[PDB]
Amino acid sequence: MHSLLIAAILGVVEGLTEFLPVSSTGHMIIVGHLLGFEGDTAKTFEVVIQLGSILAVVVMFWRRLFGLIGIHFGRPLQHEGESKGRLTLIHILLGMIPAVVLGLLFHDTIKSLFNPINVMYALVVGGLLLIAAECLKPKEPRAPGLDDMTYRQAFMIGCFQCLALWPGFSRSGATISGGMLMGVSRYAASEFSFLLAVPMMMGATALDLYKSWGFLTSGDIPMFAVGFITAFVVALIAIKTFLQLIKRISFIPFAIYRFIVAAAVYVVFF
Ligand SMILES: CCCCCCCC/C=C\CCCCCCCC(=O)OC[C@H](O)CO
Ligand SMILES: CCCCCCCC/C=C\CCCCCCCC(=O)OC[C@H](O)CO
Ligand SMILES: CCCCCCCC/C=C\CCCCCCCC(=O)OC[C@H](O)CO
Ligand SMILES: CCCCCCCC/C=C\CCCCCCCC(=O)OC[C@H](O)CO
Ligand SMILES: CCCCCCCC/C=C\CCCCCCCC(=O)OC[C@H](O)CO
Ligand SMILES: CCCCCCCC/C=C\CCCCCCCC(=O)OC[C@H](O)CO
Repeated sequence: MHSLLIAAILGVVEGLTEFLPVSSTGHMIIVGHLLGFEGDTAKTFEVVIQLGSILAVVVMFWRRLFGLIGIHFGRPLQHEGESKGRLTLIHILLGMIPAVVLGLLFHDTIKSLFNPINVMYALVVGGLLLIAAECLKPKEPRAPGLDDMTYRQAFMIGCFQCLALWPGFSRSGATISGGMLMGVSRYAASEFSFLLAVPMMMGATALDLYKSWGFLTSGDIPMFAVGFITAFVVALIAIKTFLQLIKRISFIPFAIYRFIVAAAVYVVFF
């Protein structure tokens, strides 16, 4: 079926690009345009399949996330770091505060000024930031592992997450870049970005799904579902492959890829 095929394709796109630093939103406006799936219900279907990508992070970091909110299951938590420190909820809170504050003050201002030309610029500037992070990061990470991160790095990553309010910038791209610039290794900054994404995207999805509840009907449920679980499965593959890959390559190829996507935005919309 046309509808379910679209849901699977967009689910694959969402699951691949939500946690790679390449702007799921940038890919979604392109693919949704090439499939004819563009209206108000499409912009809420894409909010719903973002819950699928979240769930993949929740599943992969299950024991870590529950431990952060004070629920520890049996075996002690796997320690990832060179120090005796442990990532805490304060790290997560500090990483949330800046984008939460700026998001609440400017979310409506950003949404009403949406445009594919802005996503194109965000794809380029975000790619340039990734390049700058790779070029300017210290030779020796200050936080090689997730549990080595400081309140200060977490808060600075939180400040960089405000760049994600710019559509097309890639929440993951902004936070990993800011993390790398603060001396967090690629791997640990990627993990922290994914953990941070759980409260950020769950709050953002609940907010946009509430404001857009009027569009939905009973007939969208079968399509909204197939995209959810496609995004979930693909994100599960993507996160696991990305974390294995980012130990061996840099973000230079992702930054260059974003330049290609930005050109694709221009040729598809202009
Ligand atoms: C949904 C639209 C498509 C999804 C968008 C995908 C974005 C991928 C872009 C750039 C990644 C390039 C780097 C990843 C490719 C590396 C392949 C590889 O094999 O690198 C291993 C190397 O040998 C080291 O060990
Ligand atoms: C498509 C529209 C996109 C619009 C936005 C694009 C604007 C580009 C801005 C800056 C790029 C050039 C950056 C300048 C590079 C400086 C390099 C440097 O300073 O070198 C120091 C060196 O590392 C000492 O060791
Ligand atoms: C070769 C095939 C085509 C390749 C694409 C065309 C090349 C120019 C395109 C985009 C600008 C890339 C900007 C590169 C910025 C520096 C890259 C780099 O060497 O990173 C430094 C390193 O990580 C620390 O020393
Ligand atoms: C907030 C929005 C984001 C805006 C993003 C603008 C993009 C700037 C473009 C290129 C900068 C690249 C600078 C590269 C300078 C290289 C310096 C260097 O060589 O490294 C020094 C030292 O080794 C390090 O620890
Ligand atoms: C870490 C992972 C790095 C590896 C990188 C992942 C490689 C994924 C490659 C292709 C998937 C994209 C397939 C889905 C997009 C194609 C469908 C599409 O674009 O729809 C256009 C439509 O058909 C026109 O009418
Ligand atoms: C229509 C849309 C098409 C979009 C097209 C994309 C535009 C790419 C822009 C700038 C890339 C060049 C800026 C890279 C400059 C960084 C080089 C640098 O900073 O040097 C590395 C450092 O010295 C290491 O030691």
